[PDB]
Amino acid sequence: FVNKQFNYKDPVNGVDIAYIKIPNVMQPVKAFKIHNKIWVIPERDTFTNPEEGDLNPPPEAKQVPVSYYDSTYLSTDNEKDNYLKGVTKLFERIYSTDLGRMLLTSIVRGIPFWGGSTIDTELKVIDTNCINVIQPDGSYRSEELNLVIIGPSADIIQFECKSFGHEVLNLTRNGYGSTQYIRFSPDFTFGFEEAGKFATDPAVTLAHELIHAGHRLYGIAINPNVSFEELRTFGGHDAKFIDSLQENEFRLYYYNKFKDIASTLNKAKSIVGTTASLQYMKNVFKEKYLLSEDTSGKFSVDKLKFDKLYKMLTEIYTEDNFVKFFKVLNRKTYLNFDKAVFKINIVPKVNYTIYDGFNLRNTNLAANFNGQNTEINNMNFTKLK
Ligand SMILES: CC(C)[C@H](NC(=O)[C@H](Cc1ccccc1)NS(=O)(=O)c1cc(Cl)cc(Cl)c1)C(=O)NO
Ligand SMILES: [Zn+2]
Repeated sequence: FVNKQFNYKDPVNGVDIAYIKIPNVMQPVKAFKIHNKIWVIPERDTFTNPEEGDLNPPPEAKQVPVSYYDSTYLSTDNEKDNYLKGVTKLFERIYSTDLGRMLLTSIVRGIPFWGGSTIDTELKVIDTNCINVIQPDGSYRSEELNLVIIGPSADIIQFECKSFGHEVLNLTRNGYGSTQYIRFSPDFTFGFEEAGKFATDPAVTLAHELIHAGHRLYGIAINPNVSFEELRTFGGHDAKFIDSLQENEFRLYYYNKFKDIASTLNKAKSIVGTTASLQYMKNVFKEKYLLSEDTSGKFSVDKLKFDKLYKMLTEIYTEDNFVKFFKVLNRKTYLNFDKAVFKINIVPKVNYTIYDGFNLRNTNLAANFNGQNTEINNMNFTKLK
């Protein structure tokens, strides 16, 4: 999924390893392009939210076990290189699963829609769904991306999937899509129970955020106002509490949104940019929104292809269905007050590996998830404050 092994020292080439500028909407950061439309910034997130980078503890913080605040984490290149080697490992772990592979494939193909012109006859990029890659002469070159994995802000364990919005457009909830930024650290993990029993496999924590970007990438995210959205996303049993006629009500709201995309494309006459033709980008979305193309060359939304895509995105792609595939132990519900944050290093193949995570085959750890047990495997889990 990441073809070439990256080191943080590896020289910039302005193609994959580059100094880049986030929409603000400031200074350039080293960032790696581990796959089409996926970039990884080994820095703390002091960029996405105007001056939310004091990066130093609040007046009174939640402490154990919800908030962690080290002002120094992800400052050393040695940590940044371990980070990228961290995140690259969880992606391949995720890719090794038939379901993570389909998911990233769903993430990579989910190009944020080109709905950036006030006109309705013209395709135009929404610069918020783009980064600025610095070229040799200091100048910047807009690149389109779907996903950025950047490290956390002040609270190190406050992992989330956020996105830049619009003056009028809800980009995650109108079928269009929006570049997704995932705050994440594979150098820490949350302990749960069912004495302090076990510990979350960071691939599960990562897979959770990729579910979320997926929903937002395809514009079928549920308004934040437990959230319905997190409920769809963790899956399992607690995904029955959802009024099915609030699920019907949405599975129809994002069909009529997908039909309004198909309209916008059919009515498109011009397009903006040097990059790509009106026809290249119409096939691009005709590939995203699995549209259908009659002889005239007018897109329609197939109610059947849309229903499998919506099913795959919303109820096939779930934390719960991920722990099936990962043969791991995970909180069976979203209400298991993780009563610790642990220090970890999943990079070494003796610590943790793509195929079995912490629960190493041919070891004591492969049974009753003894790899995940904070007691048995005390080396790999050091409780913090
Ligand atoms: C880190 C990540 C897993 C994240 N979860 C949180 O923010 C939870 C919120 C929450 C609320 C209710 C139940 C479960 C989770 N924060 S937390 O994971 O730090 C947490 C939750 C609880 Cl209930 C207690 C504690 Cl001490 C910490 C998330 O899902 N991003 O998409
Ligand atoms: Zn969630």
